[PDB]
Amino acid sequence: DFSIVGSLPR
Amino acid sequence: DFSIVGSLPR
Amino acid sequence: FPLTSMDKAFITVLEMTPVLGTEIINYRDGMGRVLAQDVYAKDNLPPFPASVKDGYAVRAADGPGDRFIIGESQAGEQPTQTVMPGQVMRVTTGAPIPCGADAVVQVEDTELIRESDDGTEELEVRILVQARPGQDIRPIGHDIKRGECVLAKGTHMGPSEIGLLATVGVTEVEVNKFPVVAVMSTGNELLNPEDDLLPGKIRDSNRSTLLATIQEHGYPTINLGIVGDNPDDLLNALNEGISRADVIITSGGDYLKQVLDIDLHAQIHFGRVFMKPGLPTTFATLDIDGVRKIIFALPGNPVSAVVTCNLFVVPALRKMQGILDPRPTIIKARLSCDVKLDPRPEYHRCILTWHHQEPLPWAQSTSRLMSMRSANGLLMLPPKTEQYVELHKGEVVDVMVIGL
Amino acid sequence: FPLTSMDKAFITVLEMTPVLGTEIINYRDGMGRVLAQDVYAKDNLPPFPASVKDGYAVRAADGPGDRFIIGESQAGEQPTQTVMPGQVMRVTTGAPIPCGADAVVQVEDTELIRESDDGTEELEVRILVQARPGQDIRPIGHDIKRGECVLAKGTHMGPSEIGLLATVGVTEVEVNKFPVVAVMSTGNELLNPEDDLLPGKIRDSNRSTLLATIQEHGYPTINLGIVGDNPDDLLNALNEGISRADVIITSGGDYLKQVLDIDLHAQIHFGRVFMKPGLPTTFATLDIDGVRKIIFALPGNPVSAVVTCNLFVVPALRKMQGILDPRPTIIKARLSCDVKLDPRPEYHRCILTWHHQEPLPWAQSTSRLMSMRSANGLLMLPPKTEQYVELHKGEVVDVMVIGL
Repeated sequence: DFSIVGSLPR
Repeated sequence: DFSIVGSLPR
Repeated sequence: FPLTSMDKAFITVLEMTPVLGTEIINYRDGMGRVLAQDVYAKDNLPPFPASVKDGYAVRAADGPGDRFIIGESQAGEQPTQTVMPGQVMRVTTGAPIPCGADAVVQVEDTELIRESDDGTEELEVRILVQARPGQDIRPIGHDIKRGECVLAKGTHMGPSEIGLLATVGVTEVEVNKFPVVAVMSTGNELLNPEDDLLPGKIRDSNRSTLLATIQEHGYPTINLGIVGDNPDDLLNALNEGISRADVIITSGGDYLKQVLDIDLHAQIHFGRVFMKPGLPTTFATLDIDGVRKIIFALPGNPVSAVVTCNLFVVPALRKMQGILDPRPTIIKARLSCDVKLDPRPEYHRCILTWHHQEPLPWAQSTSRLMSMRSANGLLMLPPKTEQYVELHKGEVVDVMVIGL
Repeated sequence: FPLTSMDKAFITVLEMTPVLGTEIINYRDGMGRVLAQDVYAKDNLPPFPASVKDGYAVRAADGPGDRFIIGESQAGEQPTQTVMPGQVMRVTTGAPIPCGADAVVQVEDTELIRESDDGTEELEVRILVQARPGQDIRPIGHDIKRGECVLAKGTHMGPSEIGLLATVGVTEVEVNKFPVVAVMSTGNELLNPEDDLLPGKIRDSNRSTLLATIQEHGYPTINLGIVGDNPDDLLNALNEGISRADVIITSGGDYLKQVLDIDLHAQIHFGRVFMKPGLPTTFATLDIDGVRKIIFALPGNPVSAVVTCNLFVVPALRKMQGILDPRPTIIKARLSCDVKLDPRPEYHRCILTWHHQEPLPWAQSTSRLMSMRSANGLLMLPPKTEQYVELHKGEVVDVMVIGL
């Protein structure tokens, strides 16, 4: 998925 | 060091 | 206005933004353009069988042995002799292969026997090897065939694509138009950069910053100046923008929304986004005379204006100019320092830096050398949550590329 | 000519390339320019103490309680009243703080008591909190102080730097010049892109490709056309280039070296590099009339021309325009397919691609979607060695960024 919200540090 | 020659796959 | 999530806001901008119509341009103006037509070759490349090597065009069926050199084929000329049994023709790389010859033997596979007295002509040569038919010859159409599609519609053009148009002689192409972007600033406290200060006033920096950002991406711009923060002046400036441009950007300033709604009958799709910075960001569309204009009113804070411009405006412009996937590039990078997380998703300008033999870049949030360098990324911090309230130096995070 | 190692060749280009002199430009033309002077602020930012919030400018020493509102300070105006004990003045964000007030209390920390009959004026307000001196006020010079250096010489300017010049009202700045680059192609087989084919001939693509590459980086260019591969025509074209330009690039074509040496008295620093592609690459300098011209003769093969242009020419141009570290950005990426290694260091155009939640990009060596996209990297393969004769899909390699 694309997201313009940053993801949590995997 | 900088190098314009590619390095071996570490 | 209700608080719109970042994701809803971004999807809304992309969904509501139109793709611009097309125009015909000269190939040399193609940088960054998107082809709106498939492009076909009208010739073979090469259009004649061509030597891959310096050497001799030979009849493979003669095999090895001592040959008379009947001539030379050089690049740019059509040979007029036919190579017969026991003969060869000198060739250089790229030269047309003469009738009668079916292979090329490179010069290193030969030894010269006789040279004219003056020494300017080679007369006889020993062919040391057994050539295979077709050897060291690029056949007609090896690289491109007549009628072949060499670039498809939707291709986003760079230097090599321009060079491909040149190769096939297609010097005029249909492309999507680029958006024309008008920028204004609103605020009673604002003076032009060229001005000395007056009591209570400061210089407008957002107009220059935003105009430079848009220009950096290659789009034509219109400077609409500083606009008084009141309905009459705002309406006049917006009207000028709508007339001259495809996109209007303002920053600063709630008269703006009132004019857009009541005077212009624009559709305001959101007026607040749950993001940091950029909360007061406003996006509207106007359908007029069969076309759709888009309007962004960005916050007045200059960091917020820069940030929202990169997050929302640039992807819209990329869509308008025909780019099929207009989303920005997001890469993984390591945090350079600890950060407490906000309840809103937060965006911070940074400088991406790659260190010797380290696989992931570091995101430096804006010593001696870093101050010499423009921000080339936007750190994308996740919203606060139960588990995550802070992120630490070295942890991997998303960064939007905005500049390398 | 002897075979020069890649490293020697690259260092030679950087060492022998001059830095161009300086010129004064308007700030708005600053994109990509390098400042040649330090830039100092002539005013404070903000130049007056400014409210950080919508609310009321108060005397902290009055503490909480019910206050008469004597006026309003708004952005862009200088207040003319002094706030006395038991009074406050309405303020908006960015408004100047009036004499007599030493803090701002945000509106959410207050309750309105009385409003004019017409409802247009606030008359009395209850201040619910105890303000600390200085609270919610940005003091004079908080952001920039008069006499402060806000940008140093050597800074490579982007949009925010331009906006900083605007902020401090420094609209004219000294910068290094940009190099003017002349491009020609040599080869008797070449026709212009605009031409129909003739026997033995093909269209020149390298000139357009090279010109587009240089233009992409922002430098002015001169099209010197196709030049016959013979001393007279080469000398005339080189002379025109030297007269009009700082840098001359040719591709194709050994008359070139003869003209450079014997006619022009240029210093040819190398004529062959141990690299793939690009073996026949030639770099020369000419010192004339107190200045130094640089000349590159690139191979005629169009992949080689593109590759050598990015490896050698672009870093030279970045040095000429004042960039302090002109080296290209090299990042780590994963190979998309196996590759047998050559004895020479090898360079291949690729497309860097970042996949969902994967930390390193993949280097796709030039399906449906990849053909829509221009090459944005140069895979840098190491030379063959005892241990390493092949590299496999997934292995991490260096890629020079040339386009994202």
